[PDB]
Amino acid sequence: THTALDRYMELADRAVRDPSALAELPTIFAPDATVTLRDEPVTGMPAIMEFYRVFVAAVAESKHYWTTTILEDGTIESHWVVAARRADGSLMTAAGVEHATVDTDGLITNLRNRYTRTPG
Amino acid sequence: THTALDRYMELADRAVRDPSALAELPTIFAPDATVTLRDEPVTGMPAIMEFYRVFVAAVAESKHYWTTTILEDGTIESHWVVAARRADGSLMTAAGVEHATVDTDGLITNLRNRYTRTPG
Ligand SMILES: CC(C)=CCC[C@@]1(C)Oc2ccc(C(=O)O)cc2C[C@@H]1O
Ligand SMILES: CC(C)=CCC[C@@]1(C)Oc2ccc(C(=O)O)cc2C[C@@H]1O
Repeated sequence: THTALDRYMELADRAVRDPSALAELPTIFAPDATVTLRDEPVTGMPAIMEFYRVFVAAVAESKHYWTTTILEDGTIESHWVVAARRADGSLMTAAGVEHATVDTDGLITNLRNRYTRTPG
Repeated sequence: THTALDRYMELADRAVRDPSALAELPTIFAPDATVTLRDEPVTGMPAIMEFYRVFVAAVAESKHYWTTTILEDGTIESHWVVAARRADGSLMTAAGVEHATVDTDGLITNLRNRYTRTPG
């Protein structure tokens, strides 16, 4: 599928290679969207772009796999996995589920993640 | 580095895409090598080829990252991570450390893995 959450997942690995790919974020998130990956919310495009710049700077190379469903209420859910080499040379894996609220244009207004395998 | 263990790790993902890449295994393992990935040893080229054929059949797509060191005694050690989509559509991650004995030609005579993150 190619929902905004799919487009977001696709971006993840691309932006690690090429961080200027993050200029695509306004085609994924509504402006004034809120994102909570672990514990802290980040709201609005400027803060969202900087949070993801910082995020992808800490990663040397990554690969994500995911599966996406649209729930009863129109919420989008994606189960995902990652493997990566961090910028410090350490290796990591993680796995989780992301839940997105979308607006009538299909862009994400609220993104939440819960880990089923914490990054390690 | 490009030890035989590196070439083994590099083959992993290529063979999931194209299983005929496993004809490269005789350039990685000594004939009569032993491999123990989890609990059961597989010995010799014919058995090793078949074990890996079955292994990569259960995987739709994967990505490994690894780091390799040559220990004091000449044993090769690689820390690795993987993310993958399995042939049943399930997602997985795992992480471990592989230790290889090599022979004088540099081919692996004995390969052993110990998971630090079991497949899940
Ligand atoms: C940078 C971007 C556009 C998307 C990130 C996707 C995403 C699934 O990837 C990771 C990777 C590691 C980690 C980690 O915590 O190291 C967390 C996530 C959740 C993110 O939403
Ligand atoms: C097929 C081949 C040539 C190499 C496999 C490498 C390797 C690191 O990859 C996995 C992946 C999953 C798993 C798993 O158990 O699902 C185990 C391993 C150990 C293997 O040695």
